[PDB]
Amino acid sequence: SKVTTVVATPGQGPDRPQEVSYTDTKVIGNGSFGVVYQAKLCDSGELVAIKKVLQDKRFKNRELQIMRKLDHCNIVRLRYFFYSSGEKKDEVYLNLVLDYVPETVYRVARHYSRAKQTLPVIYVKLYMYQLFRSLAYIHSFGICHRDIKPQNLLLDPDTAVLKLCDFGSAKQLVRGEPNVSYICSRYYRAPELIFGATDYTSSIDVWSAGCVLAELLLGQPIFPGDSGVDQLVEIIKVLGTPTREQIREMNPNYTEFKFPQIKAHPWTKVFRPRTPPEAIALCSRLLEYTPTARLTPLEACAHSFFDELRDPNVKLPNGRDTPALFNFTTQELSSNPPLATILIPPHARI
Amino acid sequence: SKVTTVVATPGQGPDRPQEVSYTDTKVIGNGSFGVVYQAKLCDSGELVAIKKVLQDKRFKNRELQIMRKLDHCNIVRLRYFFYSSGEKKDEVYLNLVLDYVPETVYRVARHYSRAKQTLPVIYVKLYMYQLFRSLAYIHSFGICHRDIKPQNLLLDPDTAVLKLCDFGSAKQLVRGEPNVSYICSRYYRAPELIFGATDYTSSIDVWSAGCVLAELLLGQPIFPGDSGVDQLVEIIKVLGTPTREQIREMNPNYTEFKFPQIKAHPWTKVFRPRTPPEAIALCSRLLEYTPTARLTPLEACAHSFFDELRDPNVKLPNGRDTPALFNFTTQELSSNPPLATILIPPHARI
Ligand SMILES: CN(C)CCNS(=O)(=O)c1ccc(-c2cnc(N)c(C(=O)Nc3cccnc3)n2)cc1
Ligand SMILES: CN(C)CCNS(=O)(=O)c1ccc(-c2cnc(N)c(C(=O)Nc3cccnc3)n2)cc1
Repeated sequence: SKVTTVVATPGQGPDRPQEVSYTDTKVIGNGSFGVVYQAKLCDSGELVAIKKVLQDKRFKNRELQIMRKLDHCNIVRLRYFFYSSGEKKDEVYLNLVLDYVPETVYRVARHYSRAKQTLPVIYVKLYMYQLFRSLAYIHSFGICHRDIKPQNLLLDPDTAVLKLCDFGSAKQLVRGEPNVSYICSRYYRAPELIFGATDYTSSIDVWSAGCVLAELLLGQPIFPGDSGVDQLVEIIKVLGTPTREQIREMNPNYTEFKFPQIKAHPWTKVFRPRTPPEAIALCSRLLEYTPTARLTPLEACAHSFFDELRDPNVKLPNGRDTPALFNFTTQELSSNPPLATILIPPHARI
Repeated sequence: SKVTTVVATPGQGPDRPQEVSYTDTKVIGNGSFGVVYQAKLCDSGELVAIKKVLQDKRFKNRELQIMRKLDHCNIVRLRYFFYSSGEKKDEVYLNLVLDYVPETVYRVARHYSRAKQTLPVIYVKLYMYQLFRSLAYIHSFGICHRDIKPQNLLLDPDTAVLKLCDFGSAKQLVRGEPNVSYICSRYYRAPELIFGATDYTSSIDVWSAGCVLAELLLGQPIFPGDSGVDQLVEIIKVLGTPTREQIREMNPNYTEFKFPQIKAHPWTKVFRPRTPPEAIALCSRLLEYTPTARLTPLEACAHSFFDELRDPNVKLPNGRDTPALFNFTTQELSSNPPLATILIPPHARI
């Protein structure tokens, strides 16, 4: 097969470029951003993803700068980066050599939905926990992903490892600095984003994660709608009409406009009868109008819904051990170090 | 079959209640708003649509108040209105008895798209012209539809009559009064809406109409995207990067935020080779960053793309005469009365 050799910079550590050789290059995705390839490293035979985006030399690539800082088991790792040609002349392309993870939460959920089944709760627990760890980690650096959705949640079917991907919308959120309200994908947008707030926090990712949890439990999106109005109607049907203070906490200059007076639908009535009560309690605490009232990612990890993952006898349905779940760092725990007493169970990491 | 008899108020004119009897009630639509039924009037056998929404005890229904003012050949007419008990116990439902039109632009476009064909240009001309007349009319009253999309464009397959429907998001726009930015459906949203402007005008409907025209010509949406960021990338790819003044005209709070520097894609290169040059010129004049630079609906009617509709020999492909096209009123011409010299062709005067 065709072998491509490049001089690429390691993603972490010292800027010491090395020759990287890869083969079996196939397109695995396309989008507004550019293209995503799968390749096999000639050396190790290990599969990698190559995200290729057009780069302007007027400014530094924001995604590259965020990726260079990150090293977590639930986040696709930046292995190398290099510059190349691709489809123009004077146009330079930035290439991100990342961990390759073969499946997505989107594809897995759709299999179950099409087969009229729900994903077993053990996988809902494993996937959601790993997502909350990835979020606790990036938020500890002040970084908000801003595009949390099932398509950006990669899965290894055999190990049950989940890796967050796509840092194309990610941004370090600084208090008092305004941010664009048009980030985040339909169905997963926090109500503050729908109301056009520019003063939002990292808690928008927590709302998005709650939408993913509810969807994995329901078999379909909890807040669908092709417009913000329809999305808000779906939110109001479950949460009840937001109070004037709740509206003020989301977007201050939107208190005058009115919505239909709907009484709060009991959360137990939202989900099928055999839904674990702890799964419902987690949703209600993630899916809050007031951004400051939502659980933080680290607190969501410590929630009772994830107690089975902390059991020394837990195994995957395929008989394998669960993946790494307790290798917390000081960085990851920084928002609330006492939580480590729940997070790292007695049997873990000796 | 089951016969329902109600005492309803006529949609226009004096409050002289009429006894309305209907049969063969079927659900034709379901949504965040409520239900839309199809029914057959007992005496004429004529089909009607019944839009059943919940009546808010606090205020008067905005959609009903707008519908009561409208009487146009390209707008679904409010024939009658009445109140009922409905599905939910002890609450009041408003029932809007409307003209029933059997097809939608959405369904027709999807039939051609699935068959790998494009809708013949004569229908693109007929549908778009009738949509621009409906918009010239509502805008003459200061009313903005705010949800222009192929699903809200009803069609009669035999007569080629188009009727605008769904006034659930419609609002009278008053200068200096702020409006919600979360109206309008994905793909059809004006860039000002994406940027979260609350000072937008009726020209948001003109942008939406341009998206419908481009889509009928392309066979697919022109600006797709599951997020505002992706939609903006698609807009920038065609229109080119917006200038700081263009950004200021859309939303002034967004002047500082930077987008990727893309040169404007020539409009002729976006559509298939045999696309009429006049169709492309119409798109470019509807799909402008600056809201005030977009053609008004009445000016869009007067565009050269619609010259074939003004031909005395024009016929539908099925051999029938084209539907009513030149019966302009003083109300609908009010924005620019001199345009009547183009709009009402010499043969229509005779
Ligand atoms: C079956 N066909 C259509 C190909 C496989 N498609 S898929 O949806 O199962 C899929 C797509 C992407 C990835 C994947 C793997 N590793 C990655 N690291 C990335 C990645 O970084 N994706 C990404 C997407 C958008 C923007 N930036 C990055 N994607 C895995 C499976
Ligand atoms: C799924 N199919 C087979 C059933 C519906 N047929 S359809 O989608 O082609 C369709 C839907 C609606 C209408 C129709 C007809 N007359 C109307 N007057 C309305 C109407 O007012 N619709 C509407 C929709 C949403 C909100 N408000 C009003 N709709 C016609 C065809």
